[PDB]
Amino acid sequence: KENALLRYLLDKDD
Amino acid sequence: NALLRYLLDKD
Amino acid sequence: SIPHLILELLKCEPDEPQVQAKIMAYLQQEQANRSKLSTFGLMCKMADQTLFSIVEWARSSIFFRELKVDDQMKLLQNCWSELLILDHIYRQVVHGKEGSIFLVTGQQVDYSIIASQAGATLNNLMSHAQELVAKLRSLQFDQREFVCLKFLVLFSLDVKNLENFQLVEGVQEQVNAALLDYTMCNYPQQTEKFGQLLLRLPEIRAISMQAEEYLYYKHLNGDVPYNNLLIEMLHA
Ligand SMILES: CCCCCCCCC/C=C\CCCCC(=O)O[C@@H](COC(=O)CCCCCC/C=C/CCCCCCCCC)COP(=O)(O)OC[C@H](O)CO
Repeated sequence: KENALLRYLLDKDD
Repeated sequence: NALLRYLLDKD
Repeated sequence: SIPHLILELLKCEPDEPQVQAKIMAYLQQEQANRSKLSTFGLMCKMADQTLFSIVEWARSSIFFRELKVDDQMKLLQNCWSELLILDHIYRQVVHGKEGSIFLVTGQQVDYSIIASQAGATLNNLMSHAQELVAKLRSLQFDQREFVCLKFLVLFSLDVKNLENFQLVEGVQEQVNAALLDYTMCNYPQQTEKFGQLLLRLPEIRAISMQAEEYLYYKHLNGDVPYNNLLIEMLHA
């Protein structure tokens, strides 16, 4: 939701 | 759980 | 005579030979930046690659493919460790032997290479797994039965906050019923086959609980590599 990687980067911890 | 979401949404 | 459903699920099975070459390939490609990790640290690396592999298997699998990502996450967050355990167990039955563990990368490894440097926690765990692997050799556990167990594991009815719950039960009861037919048709003189298979599920659940606690311990003891997937899964 909003380009996987991008979201993973915003959300991911650390 | 960002990583798991990524793996299912990725490519 | 393999039921209708089992044949479908049976086609979602990844290319076993291909996965070994790839995970093996990654472990090597990774190796290239330290003039380093221990045996354990390497096994971790191999394990979370097995995880990436499993998630892809579920993601493009009959039925699972139709769940909202939120449901997909809830189911996998609930059975990831048990899917990995079932996976490793089925591998020992199909390829394993005597006093030798068959790794996901394709190589056999005498038990002594593992036993030599193993502590108390890991010992209980490796022993429980052994007992289970043997119980399954004893039942002549096959691939048809294997994929059924995987779906019964994936589509658990113990996971809450599930939106499309009605679909989970569908497959649960459906795969359950397929297995019920399969065993009575392919193994008539062994009416207990069905039951023994279903009773391994609780065992796979237990071993996997233990494996997570043991892995959390290793991570707290600073034994686990910087942020691998498994640890990111345990965080939840
Ligand atoms: C056998 C069933 C799995 C056992 C480990 C389960 C939880 C952990 C899963 C991922 C890590 C596996 C670690 C395997 C052992 C390992 O890498 O390192 C060991 C040494 O190396 C060897 O024994 C030699 C290598 C051993 C090869 C083992 C082959 C099987 C590994 C994969 C199993 C399938 C994936 C399971 C994933 C489950 C979720 C984590 C560590 O012994 P130690 O930790 O100090 O005991 C401490 C003690 O328990 C302090 O008291």
